[PDB]
Amino acid sequence: SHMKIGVFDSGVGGFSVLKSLLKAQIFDKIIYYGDSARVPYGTKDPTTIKQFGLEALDFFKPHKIELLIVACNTASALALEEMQKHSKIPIVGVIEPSILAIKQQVKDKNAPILVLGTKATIQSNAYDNALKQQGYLNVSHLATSLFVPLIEENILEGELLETCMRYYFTPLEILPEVVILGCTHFPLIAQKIEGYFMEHFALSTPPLLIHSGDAIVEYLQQKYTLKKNACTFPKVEFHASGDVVWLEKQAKEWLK
Amino acid sequence: SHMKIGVFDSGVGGFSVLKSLLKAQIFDKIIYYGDSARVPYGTKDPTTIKQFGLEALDFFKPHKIELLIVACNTASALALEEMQKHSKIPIVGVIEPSILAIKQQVKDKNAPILVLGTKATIQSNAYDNALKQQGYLNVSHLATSLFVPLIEENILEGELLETCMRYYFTPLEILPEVVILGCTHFPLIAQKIEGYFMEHFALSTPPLLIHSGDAIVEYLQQKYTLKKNACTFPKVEFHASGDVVWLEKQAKEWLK
Ligand SMILES: N[C@H](CCC(=O)O)C(=O)O
Ligand SMILES: N[C@H](CCC(=O)O)C(=O)O
Repeated sequence: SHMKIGVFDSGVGGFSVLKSLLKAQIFDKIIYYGDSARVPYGTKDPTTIKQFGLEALDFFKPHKIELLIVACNTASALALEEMQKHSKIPIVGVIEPSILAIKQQVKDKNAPILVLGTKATIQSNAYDNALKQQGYLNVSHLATSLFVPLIEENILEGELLETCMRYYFTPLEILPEVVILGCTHFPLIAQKIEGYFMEHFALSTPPLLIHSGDAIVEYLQQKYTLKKNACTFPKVEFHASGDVVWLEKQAKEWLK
Repeated sequence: SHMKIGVFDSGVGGFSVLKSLLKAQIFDKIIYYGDSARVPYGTKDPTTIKQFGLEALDFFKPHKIELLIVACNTASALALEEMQKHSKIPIVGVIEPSILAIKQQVKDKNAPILVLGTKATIQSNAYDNALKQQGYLNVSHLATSLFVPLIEENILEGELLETCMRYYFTPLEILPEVVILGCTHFPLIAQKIEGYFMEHFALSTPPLLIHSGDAIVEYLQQKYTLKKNACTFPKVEFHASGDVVWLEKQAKEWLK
């Protein structure tokens, strides 16, 4: 409520986290920056992504933010440690809050958990390592790269999404009880992913989906003793490396 | 057989143009630069893309090249004019040579022509304007954005690509006689596009496809009086804004 906060993402996907933040009404001043000139990060190499993350700090320096949310799971997996080393404010990414959500919500440490993410996020084993450190023993991972461009084309239903889901999911050995939506974009197809598993494995109830935005809202509420529903008319500024009007038009859609 | 040339693309797609160049054996020194940290360009805005094009000129400054090939159809569509104004050496893009190839190969100016490209290339109407100025009266265009990420995942066949072509091609009202592959990536699915139009319309021969790389080779060979097969062992150098080892590994596959 007092704190001026930053939200960093590679592009418009971070609006899924911003939506979660706004719904909770916990912050009163939010500065969003999407690196839309250079998105996606997920298909790129660690060196490049780490440098992207440091350059994001340069963007926020003049804004005098008191906390930075790295809404991007890819930048969280690859760049967050380096950004924190070179940062006088707290930087909170979206991986660790989801590990806490799993701890709270998934007491069966042998439940089959499936981590979905970009190629860079999955190849970093960020989630697998943190989950193993907390005793989870039945952890699978799957890079679902094409979900990102599909979702940015607003293809959230239909034959093409069903065939893409089939393409990525048919090779899975284990049926998951928990799916980690380890990418900003994947909340927009959360019901379709749930519907995919109910349809094809005769489930009555879908696996549990972990939403990165909801988990970080929960963590920040606890960590900063934030009253929910306290900030009903926040100030939100949008910034981008690409065209800002384009990014603002997409914000209108993602935050609806 | 002596000019030091540069080839610029947003990433690895420009290897389809490099393939055409190498086969023609017309140049002896080629400096390839892919902006792999920021690819794709085609989903981004004109201001961003124009500036990307000028920054490519900066990359090439120490290389002191004599001709720049803009292999990227998106940069050619949006950035070429400004780059040419800001350059003392000739810059050749991949749109105008394709207009020449159509003039040469398509004498019926009422032949239905379909331009396929990125969202930005199509929105620019670069192809339509040039075709119309040459008297072609039956020009349609179609942005097929998702072909790019599919192709970069090496998905060049199978039901996902078939479903993606149906998604983009089913709404077509005109059956093309000629299809312009107005994107670096689309040569890799050229047969699949040909096959699609023969099946869903029973053709006994496919629409004619225009390949950007072959069209620029033919143009350069006439413009500079270059003797094919003169340079059997060219020096080819790869540069990238992302990890250049990753880019070089993709070259091996695209140039095969
Ligand atoms: N924001 C990225 C998805 C888009 C990208 O690859 O940059 C993530 O959360 O993984
Ligand atoms: N090189 C681009 C395709 C990839 C991109 O969008 O940057 C083109 O030829 O249009």
